[PDB]
Amino acid sequence: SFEQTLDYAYLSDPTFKARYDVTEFFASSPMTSAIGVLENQNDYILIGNQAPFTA
Amino acid sequence: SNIKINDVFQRIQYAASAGQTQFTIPFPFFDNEYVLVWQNGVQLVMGGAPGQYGISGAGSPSGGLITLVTPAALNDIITIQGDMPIDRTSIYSATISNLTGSDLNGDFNREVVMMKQIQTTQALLQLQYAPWLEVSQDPDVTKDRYLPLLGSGQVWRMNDSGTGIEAYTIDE
Amino acid sequence: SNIKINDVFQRIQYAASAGQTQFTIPFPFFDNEYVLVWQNGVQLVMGGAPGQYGISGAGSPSGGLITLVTPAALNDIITIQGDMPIDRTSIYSATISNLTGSDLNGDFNREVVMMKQIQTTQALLQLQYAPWLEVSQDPDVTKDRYLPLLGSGQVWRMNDSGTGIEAYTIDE
Amino acid sequence: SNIKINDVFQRIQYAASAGQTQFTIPFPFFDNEYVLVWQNGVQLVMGGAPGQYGISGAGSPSGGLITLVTPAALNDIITIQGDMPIDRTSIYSATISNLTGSDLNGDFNREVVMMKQIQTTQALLQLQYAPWLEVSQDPDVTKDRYLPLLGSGQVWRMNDSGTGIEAYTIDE
Amino acid sequence: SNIKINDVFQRIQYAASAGQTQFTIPFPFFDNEYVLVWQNGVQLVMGGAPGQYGISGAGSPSGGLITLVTPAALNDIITIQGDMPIDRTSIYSATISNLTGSDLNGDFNREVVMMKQIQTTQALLQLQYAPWLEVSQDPDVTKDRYLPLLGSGQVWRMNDSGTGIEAYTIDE
Amino acid sequence: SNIKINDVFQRIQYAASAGQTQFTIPFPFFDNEYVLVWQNGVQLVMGGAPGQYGISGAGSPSGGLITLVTPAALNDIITIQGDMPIDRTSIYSATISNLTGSDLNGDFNREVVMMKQIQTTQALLQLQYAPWLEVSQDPDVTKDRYLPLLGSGQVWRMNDSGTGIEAYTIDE
Amino acid sequence: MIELTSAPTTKIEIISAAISMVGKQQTVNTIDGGGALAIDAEKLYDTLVSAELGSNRWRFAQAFQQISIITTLNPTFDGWLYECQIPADCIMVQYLYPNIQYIVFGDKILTKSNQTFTLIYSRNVPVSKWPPPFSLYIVYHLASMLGISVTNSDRMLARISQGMEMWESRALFADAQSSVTLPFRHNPYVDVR
Repeated sequence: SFEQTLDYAYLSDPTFKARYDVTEFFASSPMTSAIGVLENQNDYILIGNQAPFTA
Repeated sequence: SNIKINDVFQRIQYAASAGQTQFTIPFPFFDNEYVLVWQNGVQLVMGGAPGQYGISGAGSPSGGLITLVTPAALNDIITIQGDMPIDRTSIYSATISNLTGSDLNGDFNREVVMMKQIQTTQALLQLQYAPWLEVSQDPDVTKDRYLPLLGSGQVWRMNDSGTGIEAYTIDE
Repeated sequence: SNIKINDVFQRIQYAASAGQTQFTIPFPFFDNEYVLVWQNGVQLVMGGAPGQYGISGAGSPSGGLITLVTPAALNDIITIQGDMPIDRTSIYSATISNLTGSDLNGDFNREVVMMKQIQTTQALLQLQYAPWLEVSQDPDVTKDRYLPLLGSGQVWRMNDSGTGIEAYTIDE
Repeated sequence: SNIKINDVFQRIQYAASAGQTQFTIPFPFFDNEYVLVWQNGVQLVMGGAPGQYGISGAGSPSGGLITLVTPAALNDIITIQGDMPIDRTSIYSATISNLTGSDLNGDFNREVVMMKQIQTTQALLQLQYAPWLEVSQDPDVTKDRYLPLLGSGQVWRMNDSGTGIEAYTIDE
Repeated sequence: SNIKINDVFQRIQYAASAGQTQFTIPFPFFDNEYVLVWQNGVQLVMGGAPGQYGISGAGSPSGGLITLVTPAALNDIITIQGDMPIDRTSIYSATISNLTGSDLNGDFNREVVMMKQIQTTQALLQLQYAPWLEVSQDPDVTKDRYLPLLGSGQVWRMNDSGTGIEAYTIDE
Repeated sequence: SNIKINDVFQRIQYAASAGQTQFTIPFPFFDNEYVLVWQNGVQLVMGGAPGQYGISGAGSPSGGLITLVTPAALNDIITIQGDMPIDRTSIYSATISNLTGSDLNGDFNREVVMMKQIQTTQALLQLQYAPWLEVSQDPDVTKDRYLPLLGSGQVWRMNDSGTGIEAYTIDE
Repeated sequence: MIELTSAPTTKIEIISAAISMVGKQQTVNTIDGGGALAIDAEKLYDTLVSAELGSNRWRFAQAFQQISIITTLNPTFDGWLYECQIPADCIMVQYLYPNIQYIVFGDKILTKSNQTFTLIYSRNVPVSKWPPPFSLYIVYHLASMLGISVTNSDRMLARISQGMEMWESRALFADAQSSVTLPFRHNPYVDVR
């Protein structure tokens, strides 16, 4: 089962140096906010949480 | 380090010695395809066959080298000119572009070389009035500047009224 | 401003078909006022009245479209040219804290378009010596380069000494 | 360089009043050495000796001033032109460093001024076909564009076949 | 570093794509000098000159990288092998001193890697009888395992008595 | 305090001079019984009788000395090899073992020497494919690796299908 | 196989060694976040190396190439006839082959003949081509400049100075001693005969 949202979420470029904060879009319901991800080849999604998660 | 631009024209011409194959490219360039080579007014092709040339030094801050496959004859004229497309196809993203000093250096270097190639053509290959001449300071006045197309056996001649340059037939 | 600038001449000319009204602009432009339209050598005015034109596609990387109010006659010559001013009126703060992709792309792109407009004029509308000719590689030598003003009924002619171009009167 | 660059030609010419010493520079410039001054076709030098001039206003948006040491005679022609070498005016570190908007403004303003100087010569001091004329839109067709070198007493004349411009000797 | 040593062969080989420069090192290594690189059977050298390579990832569990200076041609064979000399990498005092788990981890990890390099050569590059074959279980019986030196034009052939392998000249 | 391991093989071979008795053991060893000596392919016995040898230097960090009882003849071949057993019979207790730097040094030294003896056999006495050859990187593919037992008058020959090596009778 | 060198092979390894000499830890993969020491080391590295290789005949930095007559350029003094282009990578002109009359004038080489001329000159070469003594000399010299630019410590400058000058002489000896000393090109009391 799933309840909580990620504490941190970023999009990054192939060099893994850019940081585009998207924590609110991932946390919000689909009808309130959304964001396009993995726009180009070798792009990244960086996600972090205070506690470990397995799904 | 910056590339060699100041007072370095993007064109050079040589008078070869008998048997010479190596000719310096004295100006920076970014890609082998953006360098044009002529020999006695005939444009050459990059390759390994006789009559062709090899090239090195792309991306070098100072220039490179042209190596003819066939050794040149005495007083062959070798012309080398930089000719880069004036465009911009690598751009920054709106969201995930990390600005770097290398990025800024690359973009400014690209535009300075483009601008130098334009000014090289203007300074060495084009005609102009002397800067102190009393030409009309209004560009809309085209009396001394606009030219007509020349038909066969025609020269440019200011008309009898001094209002414009027109084509003028002169027989041979 | 987050667009690419392709390598396209900033001038296009068409021979209209019978009743044609839509003419494509293949080059990028940023503002409708920075495009000049001629029909048979007469500059048109942007508007909705007959004898005028409407324009769309500003800011698009692939250019836009010119729509004549009055359909063109067969073989009417339509000329479209980009004529952006060369200046910079939007600048950054001294200690900017937010530099957006559009602003940085915009500054680089607009200078590329300006240089392309200069180069389009000098490649399609101006005279030049062939790049391989033995012109003096010192720009201070103006023998072949500096022109005098032409009086009524005069042509440009290299003087007898071969030291400079002077105005020569012809009455034939 | 936190100024704005206006769209002003980088050349101005005056006919002097009796005893005039001060002449306005309407275009921006950044260094005193990069502004050329002629008086009746003779270039002047900066200084305080008679026959020289002083200059002020570098870095300003406009409104610079040229002050002749010797007052000009009536109808003396004073020409003021900007001439700044094309070069990079900044250097950015590859490692993480600081960036300011003053750095970006200085780079883009300098490059806009350099482009304006090229375009000022093109618009005011050079020859071109009218934009609406039916020149070949392929630059490889050099019939109307490429010129030959002129020998003594020769003019540019389109040949009888209408295939290119050739040097033509003119007699009585 | 306190890393875990995974069970990975200390050799990897690739067939390069067109223009490929980056190749992954899937096995751990501790020093750049202890990783050998071949390209089409020719050993390369670390550096920045053309024909050389750069390496990163020392001390990491895996995921090192080899970057060729010159992009590889299609189907170039790249071989990467670990070669670390067998040696003590630690020294302990006889008098009462300090000990850390970092010291022990460094010793045991490097000895495991050294053993894996020996076993990688044994498994991938050497010949052996199938483990289930009925070979003599006493190593002093050298009939099947001891080889003689080969002279010119000779092969290894078990003699007619079935007592040992001897060099045999092939009449050809 | 460490022993000589790096780039020091655990095998040496000499060509004796006439009347020589002293032959250096250039590698460390721990026990006299773990050193093997051959003279012209015949293994010698430690002792004092003629045809036997004496040995010294066990436990030395750098090696020892072999002293033949009978002086050697010219160009006799003396081979010395380290052949320590691969085992571990002295271990730490679970309750009353005081860990010492001498204990750790002793244990690592034994395993390093064992490993060097294995690598000496692999490097100097065994066959292998060149590290850059395109052998299968999967050890389960035994085509080039597994060998069959040779019967009388048989050689190893890759079969006609290129799927495995099989014994192949060749008449003498 | 060939043993790989443990001496520095890249300019980043030279820079990071110089940064460690003045006291700071530095890995090659985090050089971009090295702070003021990395800022100055990167800025000063190219200037120092080019000046060093451009001021002395180092054997490993030598090169040669044919030079080219430039058209329409005519000297009008001392009998010189042609102006020749110096190669793009040339950092210090050393001499010309064959032994003919020439001078370096401005950024050109003036000659009196139109035969084929080859220039011997110094050039920048990558670190992997450097002799190890030269690399350590550059590390000391660069660290010395980091002492002035960053540390602002007179004590550090005094400590570095001894090693910098010692390794300059040792690097010069190691480079020079590998080959015979060449004779003079001009020997007037013999040539006149």
